[PDB]
Amino acid sequence: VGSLNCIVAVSQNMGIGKNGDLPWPPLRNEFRYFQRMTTTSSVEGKQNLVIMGKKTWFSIPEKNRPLKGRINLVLSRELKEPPQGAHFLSRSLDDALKLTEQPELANKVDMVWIVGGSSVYKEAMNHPGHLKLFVTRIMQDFESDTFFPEIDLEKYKLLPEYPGVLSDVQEEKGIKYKFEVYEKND
Ligand SMILES: NC(=O)C1=CN([C@@H]2O[C@H](COP(=O)(O)OP(=O)(O)OC[C@H]3O[C@@H](n4cnc5c(N)ncnc54)[C@H](OP(=O)(O)O)[C@@H]3O)[C@@H](O)[C@H]2O)C=CC1
Ligand SMILES: CN(Cc1coc2nc(N)nc(N)c12)c1ccc(C(=O)N[C@@H](CCC(=O)O)C(=O)O)cc1
Repeated sequence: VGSLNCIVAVSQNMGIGKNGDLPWPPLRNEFRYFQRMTTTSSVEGKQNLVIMGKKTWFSIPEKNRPLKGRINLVLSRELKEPPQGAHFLSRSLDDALKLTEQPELANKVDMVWIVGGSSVYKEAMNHPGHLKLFVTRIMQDFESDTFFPEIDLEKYKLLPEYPGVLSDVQEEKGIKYKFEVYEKND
């Protein structure tokens, strides 16, 4: 209905995951920021939809599943029904966005958030239209097995600031990271 956005936390070597989990120790305010951005709707009586791939879903502790206050959609071609806790299942990202325009959800969803994995990001990314990427830069290297695709600076502009997103360097468990927002329209 509203805006299509991606949200990712990536290490300096572009890593987003390792053996089913994050490559760094848990960062509690990085998690807090993920939840405040995905859960806040810009219009009353609306909710945000969060789209993820099957291993992203299973990477979330079972006790926080489904993500609360959000419409949880799982992307999968192998699954027959949404996994336990999930609200929706689609076989592709267009089917997922085609569903948004179904009276079902059409008067219900403000913003649409893509939360992972790389294949989903790679795809939302080349998709046409207005897109924003919310990138948390974890400023160090971490052994990964899964990476974020390359941001094309000829298409995405790094914004100088964005309301509700801290512009300075954060630090936790001794890891420094900073929050960035990029925008596209093509
Ligand atoms: N740090 C961060 O910001 C993030 C970290 N992570 C971490 O990264 C990893 C998850 O990674 P990734 O491996 O990339 O996993 P995904 O979560 O993207 O899983 C891939 C599965 O999802 C389904 N799928 C994905 N894209 C599509 C599509 N376009 N159409 C239909 N089905 C699709 C397929 O399921 P099937 O095989 O069933 O068809 C595919 O096997 C974990 O390590 C997780 O903890 C994850 C996201 C964000
Ligand atoms: C592997 N993922 C992806 C993920 C982790 O961190 C991120 N950070 C950003 N910026 N982007 C992402 N896409 C993620 C996730 C794992 C677990 C939860 C999770 O438990 N979320 C609770 C967190 C609540 C809390 O931590 O207190 C929630 O309500 O969102 C979310 C995402």
